[PDB]
Amino acid sequence: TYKFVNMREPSMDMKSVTDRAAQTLLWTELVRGLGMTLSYLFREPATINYPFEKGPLSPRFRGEHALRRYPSGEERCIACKLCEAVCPAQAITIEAEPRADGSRRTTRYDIDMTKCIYCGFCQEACPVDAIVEGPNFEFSTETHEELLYNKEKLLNNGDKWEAEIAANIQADYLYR
Amino acid sequence: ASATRVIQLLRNWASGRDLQAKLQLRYQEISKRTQPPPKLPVGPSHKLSNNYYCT
Amino acid sequence: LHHALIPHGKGGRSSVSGIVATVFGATGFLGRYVVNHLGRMGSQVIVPYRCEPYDTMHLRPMGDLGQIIFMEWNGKDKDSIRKVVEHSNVVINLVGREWETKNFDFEDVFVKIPHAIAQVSKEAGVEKLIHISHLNADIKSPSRYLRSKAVGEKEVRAAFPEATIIKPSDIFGREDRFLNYFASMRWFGGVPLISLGKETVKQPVYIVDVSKGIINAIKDPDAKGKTFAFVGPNRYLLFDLVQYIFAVAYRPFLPYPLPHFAYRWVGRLFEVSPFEPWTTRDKVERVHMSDMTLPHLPGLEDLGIQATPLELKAIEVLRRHRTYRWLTSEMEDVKPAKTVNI
Amino acid sequence: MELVQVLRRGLQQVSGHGGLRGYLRVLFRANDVRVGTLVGEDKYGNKYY
Amino acid sequence: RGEYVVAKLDDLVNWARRSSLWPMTFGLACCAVEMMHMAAPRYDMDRFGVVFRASPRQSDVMIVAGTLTNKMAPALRKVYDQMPEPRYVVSMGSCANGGGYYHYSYSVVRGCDRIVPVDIYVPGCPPTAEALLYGILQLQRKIKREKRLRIWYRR
Amino acid sequence: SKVKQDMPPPGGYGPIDYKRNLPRRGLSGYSMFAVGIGTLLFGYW
Amino acid sequence: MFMINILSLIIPILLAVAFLTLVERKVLGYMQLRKGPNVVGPYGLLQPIADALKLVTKEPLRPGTSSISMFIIAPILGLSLALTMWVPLPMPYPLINMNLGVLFMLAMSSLAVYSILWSGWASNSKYALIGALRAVAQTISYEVTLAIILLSVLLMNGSYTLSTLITTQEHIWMIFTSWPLAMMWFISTLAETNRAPFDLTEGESELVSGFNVEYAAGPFAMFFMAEYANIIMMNAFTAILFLGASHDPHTPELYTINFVLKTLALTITFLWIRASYPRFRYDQLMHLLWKSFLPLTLALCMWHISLPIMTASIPPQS
Ligand SMILES: COC1=C(OC)C(=O)C(C/C=C(\C)CC/C=C(\C)CC/C=C(/C)CC/C=C(/C)CC/C=C(\C)CC/C=C(\C)CC/C=C(\C)CC/C=C(\C)CC/C=C(\C)CCC=C(C)C)=C(C)C1=O
Ligand SMILES: NC(=O)C1=CN([C@@H]2O[C@H](COP(=O)(O)OP(=O)(O)OC[C@H]3O[C@@H](n4cnc5c(N)ncnc54)[C@H](OP(=O)(O)O)[C@@H]3O)[C@@H](O)[C@H]2O)C=CC1
Ligand code: SF4
Ligand code: SF4
Ligand code: SF4
Repeated sequence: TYKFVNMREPSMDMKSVTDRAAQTLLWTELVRGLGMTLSYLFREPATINYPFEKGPLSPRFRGEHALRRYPSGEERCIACKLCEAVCPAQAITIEAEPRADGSRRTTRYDIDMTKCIYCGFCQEACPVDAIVEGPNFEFSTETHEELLYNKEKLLNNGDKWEAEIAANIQADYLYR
Repeated sequence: ASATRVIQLLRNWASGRDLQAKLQLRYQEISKRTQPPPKLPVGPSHKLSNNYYCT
Repeated sequence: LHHALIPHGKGGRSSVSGIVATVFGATGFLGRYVVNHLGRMGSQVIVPYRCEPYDTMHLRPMGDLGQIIFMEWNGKDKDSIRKVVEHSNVVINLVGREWETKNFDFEDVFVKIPHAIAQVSKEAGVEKLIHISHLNADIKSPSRYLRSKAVGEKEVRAAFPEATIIKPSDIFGREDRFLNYFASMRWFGGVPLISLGKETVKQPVYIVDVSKGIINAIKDPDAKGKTFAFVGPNRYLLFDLVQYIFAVAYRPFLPYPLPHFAYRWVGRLFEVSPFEPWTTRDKVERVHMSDMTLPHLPGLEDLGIQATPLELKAIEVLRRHRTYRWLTSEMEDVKPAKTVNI
Repeated sequence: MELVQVLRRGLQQVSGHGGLRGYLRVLFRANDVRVGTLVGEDKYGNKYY
Repeated sequence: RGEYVVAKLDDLVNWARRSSLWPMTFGLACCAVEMMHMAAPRYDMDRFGVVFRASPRQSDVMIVAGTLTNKMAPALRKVYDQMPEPRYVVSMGSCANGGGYYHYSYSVVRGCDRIVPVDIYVPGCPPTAEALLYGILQLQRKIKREKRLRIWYRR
Repeated sequence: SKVKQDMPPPGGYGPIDYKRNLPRRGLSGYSMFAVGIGTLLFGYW
Repeated sequence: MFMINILSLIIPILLAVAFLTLVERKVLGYMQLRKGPNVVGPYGLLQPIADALKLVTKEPLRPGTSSISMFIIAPILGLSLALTMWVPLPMPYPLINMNLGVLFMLAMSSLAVYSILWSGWASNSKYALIGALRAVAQTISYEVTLAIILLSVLLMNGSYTLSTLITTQEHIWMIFTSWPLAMMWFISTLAETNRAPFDLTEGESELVSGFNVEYAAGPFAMFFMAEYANIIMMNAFTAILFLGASHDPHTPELYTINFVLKTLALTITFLWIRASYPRFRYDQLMHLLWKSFLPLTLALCMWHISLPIMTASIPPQS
C-alpha cells in the first residue's frame, strides 16, 4: 500500500487560474503563515519555572548512584562484583577484604561518574539491591575530581536519598 | 497557567481550526502518577511438568 | 623518599614524578611554564594564588586529575604560607612585580615575602627551595628592583642555607614584557633609546630554557646551596637588539635619542596610572643598565641544558605584532643583529 | 464581561501574596505571581504549593 | 569608602555578566540533542537571559556537548582561543567530562579538560535538559562570586 | 489475584485521526481582486 | 534650546532600540510558545541593560588581519547614519524642516550599506567578504524599487517635504490610494534593513556572521543598535507615509500618541514576519525584485504620473 504524495495537477479553468494569480499577487499562503503565528502568540506558553517548577519524572529515573543499607543498618553490598562485571564502561572498581566481624564487604567501591553511562545495568545486576541510581540529577560540580565518587561519598548518598530511593523501588519492584 | 472567549475566538480564527478541543498542554487527562501495584503474568514455560529445557 | 613519593611511570601525565612542588606566584610568566613542565612529568604542584580564580583557569589543564591543587594565600601572612607548604618536597619562589603597588613595593615583594617563604619552609621541613632573583641584582644600583633583589637573595640565603638561587638575565617569550615592551613602543611615536642605546649590553635568555633549568635543578642533587646564573648564548648590544625586534616585526624604526633625566621624567608620568603601568622609572633604569658577566657562578649549561638563541625563537613573540602585510613572512628573512663578543 | 473578571482575578493576587509588599517579593525572587494552595511545609522553610 | 565603591561596581559588572551568557554551540553528539531541549519551550533557556549566539567572537561560554574526537581536537582549542575572554567552558555528559563510554578508545581524548580549562562539570549520559539548566545556573552563581575589582583594589 | 498489567480499555481506544486537516478559507479569486480594486477607486475619489 | 532638543531625540532613540531587543525575544518567544526574558527584572524589563553592560565590558579585539582604520570607522558610519536619519521625521513638527526630507532619507539610507562591507572588507575573513558582497547587491537592487515606490506615492504629495504627508492624508489614509505600492514598499523595507525573509546579510545559517563578522562588544553593539534603529524608523517612515493620523495644531500630543502606535504596530509586524517564513536564497531575493517587483514597480509608476492628470487632481506644489 503506497500513496502518491505529490501528484496534484491544478485545474486550468478561468476560476482556478485567477485564484492562483490572486494567491501570487495578493500573498495568501504567506498571510496564512502569518495568521497562524498570531494564533500561537495568544496561546499558553509551556515553559516551567525552573527551579521553582522541576520537570516531571518517573520512579524508574536513573540519576546519581548510591549504596543503600538494610533496615538493621548494615550495608547491602556483599561485594559480589556483579555491578563491576556488567558495567559497560568499566566505571566500577571494587576491592573486597574479610571484615573484622566476619561477613565481609567492600574496602574500595569507586564509581567513576565521568565514565559512567547511567545505563542502570548495575542496579539490575545487584542481587541485593545494594547499588541503585537515585532520583537526583543535580549533582553538577565545578571540578572534575569531585565527580569521581568513592565508597564514602556513595554511602553518604545512600544515607541522604534513602527516603526517596526506598519509595521508588517500593513502587517499581513488582515490574522488575 | 483556558483563556477568555474573546482570545479563544481570535486564537481559533487566526489558526483556522478549533484549538480548544485538542490542546498542546496536558491539564488533567493524564494518568495519575501514583498507580496501583501491577501483577505481571508469567511466560509459557512457567510449568511444573512437561517443561524440560531439552525441548 | 616516602612510600608514596617513589617515582613511577614513564614521565607522562599519569606517571608519578615524586616531587611535590609549591610554585609561588605561579599565575604569571614563568609560573605558567614551570607548572607546565612540572605538569608533564606528573608532579603534584600546590599552586597558591591571591588573584581571581578565573585568572588561574589556564593553569588547570596542565596536570592529571588531583595533581594541580589551588590554594588561597596572602603575602603578609605566615599562616597562609605554612598552609600551602606544609606538605611539600620543593618550594619554588616566583613572586615579583616590575612596579610598586600601593599595598606592595619592591621592598615588600622582593625581600619581605621571600623572607617569609624561606623561613616558613625551613620550619615546615621542605627539602629544596628554589628562589629566583635578577642577574643584575646589586646593592648599589639605583633601580630599586635590582636593589631589593640583592637584599632578598642574601636574606633568603641566610634563612635557608641549601636554597638554590637562580639569577636569570632577562627572559623573553610569548608574554615577556621584554620583547613585547620594545615592540609596543611603536605607538609612542618613535623608539626613544637612551643615548641611542649604544652602550647597554644585554644577554636575553629564552623563557623555556629557564623553565627547564629550574626543573633540572630540582632533580639535580648538587643544586643544594648553589647560586646559578641563567643567561642566553649570545650577547646583544641594545641598539642592535632593538633593530632585530623591529626588523622581525617589520615595523618602522625611529631611533630617538633622549636624555636620561628626561626619560626618568616620562617614566614618572607613566607611573601615575592606577592600573598596570606601561613603564616606570625603575623599568627605564633596567633597560638602560647592562647585564654584567659573572663567569664564577655556574651557568645554565651546567644544568644539562642547551641555551636557545633569541634569533631562533624571535618570531614566536613578534609574529603577533606584525601587521597583515607581514603576518605570513618567514623566519629567516631577518638575519641576527650585531653580536658583541660574550 | 471577562476582562473585568480577569482584572479582578489579577487584582486578587496582591491580596493572595500577603499584600503588595509580598507581591513584589515573589515577583522579584520567584518570577511568578500565581497563587496556589499550600500543600505542606518542610523543616528547612521551603513552602510547597 | 573606596572598597565599598569597588564592591558595588564589581557587583554591577558581575550582574551584567551572569545575566547574559551566550553559548557558542559545539554540538557534537547526543549530548547536543538534550541541550536543544533546554532551548525548547519546555525549559526555555532564553528566558534566563542566556540565548544561543554563533560567531564565537560574539559568545561568552562554551557548552561542550558530546564526545571530543582526537581528529577535531585542534578545532575545539581554536574556537576556544577566539572568544572575547570573560569566558567559561561547560562540559556536558560523561564523554565530554572524562571520556565516558569511549574513555578507552584509540581516538577519543579522555575528557575535554586536556584541551581547554573547564568550569562546572555537568554529569550525565546525556544529562537531562533540566540538569543542564542547573549547570548553567551554577555558572551564574560562580560569576556572582567573582571579586575581580576587589582583587584589583587590593593589589 | 489475577494478572494485572497495562492494557487498553475493554472496548479499545477511540479513533486517532492522521489525515491532513488543512482548511479552505478566504474569498474566491475574483472577490479578492474586486475589493482590492474597489478600495483604489474609493481612495482615488 | 537645540542641544536639549537633539538630546531629547538621541536618548529616546537609543532607549527605543534598547528595549526593542527585549520586545524581540519576548515576542519571538511567545510566537514560538516560549516566554522570552522574564528573569532579569520584572518581565525582563532589565535584560537589555544587562546585555548592553556586558557588551561594553567584555574584551574587544581587532582581528589580526584587520585594517584597524576601516574596522573602527564602520561602526561610526552605522550608528551616526541611523541617528542622523531620524532627523527630518515629521512627528507633529519635524526637528529639522528639510524642504527635501524624502530625498535626504533616501540618500543617507543608501549610505548605511557602506558600513556593512567596509566592516566586511577590513575584517579580512572569507565569511566577511562573502557577507559583504551578498549585502551590497542585495540593497542596491532593492534600492531601485525603493526610489520608484517613494516617487509614485509622493506624486500625490506635490513635494518631497515630509511635513506635507500630514496634510496629504488628512481625510483619507494614503494606503487606500496606493496599496499595491504599499506592499512592495513594506517588502523593500524588510530588505534594506535586512530582517528575516531576507536576513541573508547576517546569513547565520549559511554564513554564521556578516552583520558583524569578528566585531566584538563595542563594535558589535553598534552594528546591532545601528540596524535596530533602522527597524523602528523604516516602520515610522512607513507609518508617516501611508498611515496618516489626525493632527490638531493646538494639541500635537494626540498625533504623537497616534504616530507612535502605528510605528509600534508596524514594528511588531517586522518581528511577526521574522518568525513565520524561511530564508530567501540570494538568487531568489534578486529574482523577486528584478523580475517581479520592478515590472510592477514601473507599471504602477506610469499609472501615478497619469492618474492626477486624468482626474484633474494635481496636488499643490507649495
Ligand atoms: C539573522 O538575522 C539576525 C538579526 O536580525 C535580522 C538580528 O537582529 C540578530 C540580533 C540577535 C538577537 C536579537 C538575539 C538576542 C541578542 C541580543 C538582544 C543582543 C543585545 C545587544 C545589544 C547591543 C544590547 C542593546 C541594549 C541596550 C539596553 C542598549 C542601551 C543603550 C545604551 C546604554 C546607550 C544609550 C545612549 C546614551 C547613553 C547616549 C548618551 C549621550 C550623551 C551623554 C550626549 C553625547 C553628546 C554630546 C555631549 C554632544 C555635545 C558634544 C560636543 C559638541 C563635543 C565637541 C567636541 C569638539 C572637539 C569640538 C542577529 C544576531 C541575526 O543574526
Ligand atoms: N626578566 C624578568 O622579568 C626576570 C624576572 N625574574 C623574576 O621572576 C619572578 C616572576 O616574574 P614574572 O613571572 O615575569 O612576573 P609577573 O608579574 O608576570 O608574575 C608575578 C607573579 O607573582 C605574583 N605576585 C607578585 N607580587 C605579589 C604580591 N605582592 N602578593 C602576591 N602575589 C604576588 C603574581 O600574582 P598576580 O598574577 O595575581 O599579580 C604572579 O603570580 C619575579 O620574582 C621576577 O623578578 C627573574 C629573572 C628575570
Ligand atoms: S549505570 Fe553507570 S555504574 Fe552502573 S553499570 Fe551502567 S555505566 Fe556502570
Ligand atoms: S552488585 Fe551490589 S552486592 Fe554486588 S558488588 Fe555491586 S554493589 Fe556489591
Ligand atoms: S556522555 Fe552519553 S549522551 Fe553524552 S555524548 Fe557521550 S555517549 Fe552521548
